[PDB]
Amino acid sequence: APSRANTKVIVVGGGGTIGSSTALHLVRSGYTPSNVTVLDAYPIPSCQSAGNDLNKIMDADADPAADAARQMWNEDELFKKFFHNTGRLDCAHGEKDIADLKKRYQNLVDWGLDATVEWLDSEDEILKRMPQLTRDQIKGWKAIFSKDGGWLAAAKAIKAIGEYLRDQGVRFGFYGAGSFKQPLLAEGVCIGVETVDGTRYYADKVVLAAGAWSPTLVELQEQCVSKAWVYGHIQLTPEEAARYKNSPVVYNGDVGFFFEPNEHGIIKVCDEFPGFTRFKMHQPFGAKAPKRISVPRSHCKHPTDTIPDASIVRIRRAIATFMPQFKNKPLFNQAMCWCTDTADGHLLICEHPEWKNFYLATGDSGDSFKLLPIIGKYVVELLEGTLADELAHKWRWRPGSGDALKSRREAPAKDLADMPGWNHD
Ligand SMILES: *Cc1cc2c(cc1C)nc1c(=O)[nH]c(=O)nc-1n2C[C@H](O)[C@H](O)[C@H](O)COP(=O)(O)OP(=O)(O)OC[C@H]1O[C@@H](n2cnc3c(N)ncnc32)[C@H](O)[C@@H]1O
Repeated sequence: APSRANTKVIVVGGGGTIGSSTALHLVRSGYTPSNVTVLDAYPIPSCQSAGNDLNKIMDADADPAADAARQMWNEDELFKKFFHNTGRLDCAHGEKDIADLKKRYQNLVDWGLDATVEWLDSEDEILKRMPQLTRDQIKGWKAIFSKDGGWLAAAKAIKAIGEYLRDQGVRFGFYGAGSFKQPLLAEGVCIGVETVDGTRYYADKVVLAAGAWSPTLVELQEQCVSKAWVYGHIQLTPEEAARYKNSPVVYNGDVGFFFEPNEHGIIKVCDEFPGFTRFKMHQPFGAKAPKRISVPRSHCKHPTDTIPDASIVRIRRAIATFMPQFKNKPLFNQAMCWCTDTADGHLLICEHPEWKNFYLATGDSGDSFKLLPIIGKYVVELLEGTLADELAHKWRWRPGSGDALKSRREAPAKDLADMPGWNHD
């Protein structure tokens, strides 16, 4: 077995979140960069990566991995400039949701010494934090304001990792040269990969970090089920955008959520719902015949696609609620953004059970962008046999462990076949 410095690694989906983090940690840990090969369907930051976004939410999760990531977002010189510590305002209306919000302000006294949070008990209190909100729209609302957290400039952070890797001498292959087709196997050991154009790459270890594409590329036995979420954007004038500078992330689980305008004056608005599948017949490597599997419908591959009409209605309601003064702005650059759910919502980070030296690093479950800085550390630990037992178990190979179509969400995802308005072919 080669020394670390002579060990060759291929990261499939290295243009995305987990895959770029993995490449970075291989470099940071003392792998020789020219021994590391990033393969992606699209150049880093991949156009179709779920991390290719103006913004994501950084919450205040107590989990050890999330806390390790939060520290890096605050202190790591590669990542720090992309974390915007604006705070988050979580709003609720009606006795059911206000009951759950109250409960939750008590999970935080209990679980993680509060004082990093405020209860807001009236319209007046919320308006003091977020004065751009409309009083009559928030009649009867309560909120929790969390001081830590905020948002992450997601595309820029992956792009910064790519620039770092390029400058270190990491090898890249994109498009036909980067699109995984199959592993190369010799006597049950993975010795590299082949891409759709027939290019072969040989390495000691292969990481499959293909996000929502992972269950399309190899047979995962429904451990992961791929689903899309949706957003649109509105353009503010400089004067309008100035009013929202450093605004918290604003969220109401019955409505949706929105972010501070970017440096171009654009606000992204998002729905809140259990995701959409797009089932069709497909044959991953290792499947003996085609199967009905949820296969991403990639906005990058089909840039005339939008989102479902149902999704537009929901986003419009979010704008009518949160920003009634902007109800006439067109919602543009509507897109679907793919992730893959496990049954329990934990990652799938494990060696393949039959293909030695092939490792899965997926199962993102819609909440892993905030792990970008840290997650490749764990992947490297997996490759090196040093991953903590609890995590090796939590992230294990586990077909038959529950229905990922519902996962731990409120309902089984609906399918795009049944949701008109996104396909303009
Ligand atoms: C879609 C979404 C996700 C999301 C979010 C809102 C939306 C609409 N809000 C979040 C938030 O507020 N906070 C948070 O922490 N996360 C949030 N997310 C989730 C997050 O985006 C995802 O969990 C995470 O980014 C997933 O990362 P992963 O690395 O698993 O997936 P990826 O970034 O999409 O990268 C996969 C890459 O694989 C490449 N690919 C695909 N096919 C191939 C082949 N054949 N060969 C090689 N590479 C391939 C893709 O191109 C992509 O780069």
